[PDB]
Formats: sequence, structure tokens, C-alpha cells
Amino acid sequence: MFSQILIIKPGTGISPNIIISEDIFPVLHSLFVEHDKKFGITFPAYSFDKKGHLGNIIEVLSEDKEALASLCLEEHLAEVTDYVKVKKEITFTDDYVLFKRIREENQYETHIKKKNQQIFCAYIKVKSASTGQSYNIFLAPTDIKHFSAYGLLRG
Amino acid sequence: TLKSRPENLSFARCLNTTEAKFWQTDFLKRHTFKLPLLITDSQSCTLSTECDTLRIDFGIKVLPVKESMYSCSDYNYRTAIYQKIDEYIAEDGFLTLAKRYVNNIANARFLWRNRKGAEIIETIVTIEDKEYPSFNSKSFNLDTFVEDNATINEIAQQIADTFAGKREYLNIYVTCFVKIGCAMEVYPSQEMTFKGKKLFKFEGSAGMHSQKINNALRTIDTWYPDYTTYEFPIPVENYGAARSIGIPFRPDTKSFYKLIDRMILKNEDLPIEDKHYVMAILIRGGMFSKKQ
Repeated sequence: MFSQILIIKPGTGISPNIIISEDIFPVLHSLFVEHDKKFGITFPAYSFDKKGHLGNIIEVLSEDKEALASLCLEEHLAEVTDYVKVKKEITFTDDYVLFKRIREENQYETHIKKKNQQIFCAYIKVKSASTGQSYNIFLAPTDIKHFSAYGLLRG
Repeated sequence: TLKSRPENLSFARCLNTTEAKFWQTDFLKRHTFKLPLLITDSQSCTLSTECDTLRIDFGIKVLPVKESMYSCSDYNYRTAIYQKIDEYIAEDGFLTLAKRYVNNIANARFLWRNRKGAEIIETIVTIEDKEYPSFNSKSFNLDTFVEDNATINEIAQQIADTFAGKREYLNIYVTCFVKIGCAMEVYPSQEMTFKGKKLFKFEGSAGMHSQKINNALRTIDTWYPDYTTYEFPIPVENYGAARSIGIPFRPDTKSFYKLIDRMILKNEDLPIEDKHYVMAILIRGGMFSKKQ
């Protein structure tokens, strides 16, 4: 349980939500899968529920040191060096808080409205390789201490 | 002698920007070839299969700063403004600000969303009948400011001399080549509806508003109070504000109204950074009046 903090620079024109979506999360999927070892993702300053402001900070949860060095963050999320930062230290942070995946129900055509706008207050968008259908994944923050392919804790 | 701002005070612009127009192009035959790019009916626009390059053409007009006041109801305030401007042209010949404006052209910030996910970006700048050596665009960060590049210095000298008053006009024409790939989206500017995303058409083709490019060139403010915490340039505004992250970076005694009613009403010599910000607001323009 040490760490590596990747930062989403502000300004830059493009919104940080889009930057999070496109660049980061594909590379992460891949990274996580081949490794398979269930990791996790630290979204510090994850502000409010009315909000959903994921923030400008990304940290990766790992177990061993070679545990996070397992992933070559730098060199991967590298080409994009003007919209994402890669810090260069592995810190053994202990005040971390884990993050969980809620869901929210499908549509009436696919009480629907009751579940709607209860979780709809993060909504990261991922395009699927096989089914070819883009969708939203919702997040949460929780007490569980000691996950899945997406970096979120398994259901 | 002076008690308040007059009842009618206005400044005009000194950086006038034309609207942009889009074209399709192929990269290896770019300087012999050009095709229109139209909006495909929401509304969306995507490049053709046979082309892999977007082309942006726009131009800028540079006007002097003294001859940019449209109205003033008190001659004494006008004399005070002209005296403070000549005191600025004594120290710095509008050269740091002009270097920052050429730096925003070099950084290619005007390509707002169209900058992410490109593989080669080139920008050529034409003044008069001379084309200046091109730019690499992916070797300049969006948070620094280069001060040792010779071509940037050569453009910035002429821009600074035209704002000073030693020249009466300058016309700058800029072309940009962005290689995104075949069948990718181009993301043009969206119009205002007083439902559905309706995009903007200029002469049949697509393009950006001049306001969006002028917002890109004015991100030259690195002299705000809380600079050390968040270290990112902010666009120049009166009650200094950034729609990116929700925070008034100038609510109070560092705002333009107090800093101009602390230079002309109470003749105190301000630091050079605040003078830079006040002159940048005067190269932007606006209505600055006071009831009574």
C-alpha cells in the first residue's frame, strides 16, 4: 500500500473530465488486466455528492513496491505530457480512502426516476471493444480498507 | 485635483481578430491543395476519408494604445492617462506583453480541443510579403513562456513598436496545419440559442468565432495574488475570473477598478506587474464609468 500521484493540470483548454475519460482510463484498463492483480485508484480531493468533482489529482493504490513499479506509469501516460503529470516517488501513504462503484438501474424502456438523480450526482465514459456501446460508470468513496479491472472494488 | 472617474469613459480594442475558416488538406501535398469542409446534419462535422489534415486561417490587426480612447468627459483624466502611458513607454516598450502574445500564437492555444490527439502541428506567420520560419507547436508548454526564440523576438519587436506609436498599423496573417488523421472529428464552435447543438457556419464552411481566439491570446496573466499555489496562466479580466475552476482570483484591492483608482486619483507609483496588468486591460478594452 504505497503510492504514485498523477496530476491533471488545470487551465489547458479541455475540461479535466474529458482528459480523465479519453487518455487515462484505456491505458489503465490495459495496465490493470495484464497485471490482473486487483489494484485501485485514489481520487483525492473527491469533494461533494452534490458535486461529483472528481478533482485534478489521481493516485494509484498498490501493495508491493515492485508492486506499483509493476506498472510503468511513466513511459505510458507519457506522450500526453502537457495535460497529465507523472510524479516520481512511491510514497507509503496511510491516510488513503478507498473508492467503490455504485450502479443506478437501467431505463424504463430498456421507480426508474427514483434511482435516477440519486447516483447521477462521477459518470466516466468508456467505449467497449466487443459490444461497441459506450456507457457511464459511477463511483463512490468508502471505508473497507483491504478490486476489479476498472480499479474500483469488486462487486 | 481629481476626485473620481468621469461619467462616460470607454476604450476600444488594440488587438482585432478575424474569424477562422476550416479546410481539408492532405499533409504531403499541403502546399498545392485545398478543399472545403462543411457541417453534416444534432449537428456534427467530420473529416473525409481521403484527407487527414485540418487547416486554420485567420488574421490579426494591431492598433496603437494612445489612440484607443473613444470617450472621456474630463480633459484632466485624459492628460493623466497619456502621461502614465508615456511613463510606461519610457521603461518597457510594450515588449514583455507582446512577447507573451506571440507566445500564445506559438503555443497553438487557439486550437482549443483540436490540440489533443494530434501528431504534427505546424504554424507559419506571414507579415507584409515575408513568411517567417515555422513553429513546431508540440515543443512549447501551455504553462511557460519562452523568451529566447529569435523569430518570436522579431515578431514581438514589430508588435511592440506598433503599440508604442512608432508605427500606425500592423496586419498579421497566420496559417495552421493540424494532422489528426482520416475520419476524425474537428470540434468547431457552437452558437447561442435563445434544443440541440447547432454549430457555426462561416461562408458555407465551418470555423471559430473571433472571440474564442481572442480569449486564447489573452491568457497572459501570471501576476495574480495566489500565483504560487495554482501555477497556471489566467485570462485577463477586470474582476479576474477563470471559468475553468470556480474561483475569483481578484475580488478586491488587486482588481482593475481599485488599481486604476490608485494610480490616477492618488499618484502613487505601483509595481511593474500591476502596471503590466493595467496596460493589458487597456489593450483589451471596455466601458469603465462611474455613476455620479
